[PDB]
Amino acid sequence: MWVYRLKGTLEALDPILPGLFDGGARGLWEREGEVWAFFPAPVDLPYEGVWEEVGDEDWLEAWRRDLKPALAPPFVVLAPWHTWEGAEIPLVIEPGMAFGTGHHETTRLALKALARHLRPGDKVLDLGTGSGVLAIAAEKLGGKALGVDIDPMVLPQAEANAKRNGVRPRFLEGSLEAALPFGPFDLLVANLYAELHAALAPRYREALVPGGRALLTGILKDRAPLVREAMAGAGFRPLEEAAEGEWVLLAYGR
Amino acid sequence: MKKVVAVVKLQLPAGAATPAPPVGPALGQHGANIMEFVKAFNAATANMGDAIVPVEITIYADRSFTFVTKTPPASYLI
Ligand SMILES: Nc1ncnc2c1ncn2[C@@H]1O[C@H](CSCC[C@H](N)C(=O)O)[C@@H](O)[C@H]1O
Ligand SMILES: [Cl-]
Repeated sequence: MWVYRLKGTLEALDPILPGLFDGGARGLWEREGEVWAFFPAPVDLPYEGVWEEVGDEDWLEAWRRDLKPALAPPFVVLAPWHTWEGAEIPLVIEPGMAFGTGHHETTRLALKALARHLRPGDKVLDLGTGSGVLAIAAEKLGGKALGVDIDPMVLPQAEANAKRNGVRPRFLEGSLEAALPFGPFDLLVANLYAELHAALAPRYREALVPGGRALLTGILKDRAPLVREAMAGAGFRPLEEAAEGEWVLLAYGR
Repeated sequence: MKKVVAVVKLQLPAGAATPAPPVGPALGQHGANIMEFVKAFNAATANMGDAIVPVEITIYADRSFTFVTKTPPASYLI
């Protein structure tokens, strides 16, 4: 393939773009200060851009090569094409269009916290389930999971991921309110932002049986005081805190 | 937290996304699933004939992504 590089943005170069397509352009890419127009071959053009030959790289094999298993003991989060030879519990998650591939600190902190607190047979609420990864991990640990999300687009993705893992959590559209008729739960895990945890703290109390656990992450280190304050006001007892990079997980007893 | 690491702006012919450039390098740079985009974009634009489709791909910190397609550019339909 060849690229024709032009100075400017797509909005800024709008008027000349149909001429690039008429000339055989296969797609345009806005980069920093430039538009990159891709062609099978170069053509005589009136626009004063620059032609470069870019070869034909296997971008798919490159993507697979550079995506590695994500370790979160006792779990390992694997893409469908990955092999694994350790004693870790595998979680197969298709990297796709739902947050929760396993390639974030917060998802990993939550997986480790599930291992520490989940008793076999207990009911688990995964609030903000995304890819379904936490609900699926809960099932792998012998828990009975309900994954809920306000974003309806993620739920078919979570279902597909559960099938890849041979487990059967229940998935629902909605938030905490929608989950309440299915509880109370023994364990709540929620990877969400600090201000939402703070608002939800009284409702988290309602969602859990006495002796239950709330495992909260998605919290930037500097926003942790807000969540500690909220969970104190709502009657929770503090358990451990854990960190990875700028992110924290805060565990609470009901 | 769906922390955004990139917003990729492309213009592609309807139903003509491929894993070659631009989609390959553009999504590949940020570790996003190129083929998932190709499949999803082509399905979403399948009944648009030969229209040029502006698309914005929002790529998150864990390599997951979402996208939105826009209305054909002013020039085109103009
Ligand atoms: N008020 C709310 N109630 C339920 N889900 C919410 C919510 N606000 C945001 N969400 C969802 O919460 C998810 C957070 S991303 C976390 C995904 C996964 N549990 C993981 O740990 O990686 C997103 O999918 C988002 O749609
Ligand atoms: Cl390139």
